[PDB]
Amino acid sequence: MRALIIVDVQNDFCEGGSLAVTGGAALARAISDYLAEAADYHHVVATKDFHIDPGDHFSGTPDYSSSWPPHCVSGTPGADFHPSLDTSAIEAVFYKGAYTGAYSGFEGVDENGTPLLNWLRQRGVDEVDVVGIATDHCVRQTAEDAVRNGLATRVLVDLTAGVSADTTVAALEEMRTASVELVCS
Ligand SMILES: [Fe+2]
Repeated sequence: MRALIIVDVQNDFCEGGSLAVTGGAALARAISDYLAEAADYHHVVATKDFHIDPGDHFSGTPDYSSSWPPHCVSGTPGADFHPSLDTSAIEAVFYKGAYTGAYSGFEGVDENGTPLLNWLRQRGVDEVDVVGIATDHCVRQTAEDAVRNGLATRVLVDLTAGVSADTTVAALEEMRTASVELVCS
């Protein structure tokens, strides 16, 4: 009935990465050891940005709004899980963005055909907690898609890392107005 969804906790989104979010490395290890304390999840899954050829999504002259420097490229280290981050508990991985810019974990597919919402409902999951990077981008988008698709949804705000303070505030407010619950873990 309840699952935890770990969003985009990848090398390119941590310190050193092409799209470094300050606090990313620290956040990977805070999520491990949670997982070790509580817990209380019927299931645990992760999502990954994973680009083979997404076209205009990448640019040499990026605007950090619709075009980005190359990141999470298939066959490079940027695309892998940050090495903090116990992977033991993770039952399935959902990849999105192979040929396209992706905005939400709900665009991800696992290694057989399977889209995220399908995998969850087949297991009778009806409520989700969301954690990961970035609060103001893919976390926000994944949380509001969870609610659009009929799931009861929390974000564990202490277990997210956002890009900027001003945009993180705007994002937390839009999440409440969409009816996501914002709590500490
Ligand atoms: Fe991307």
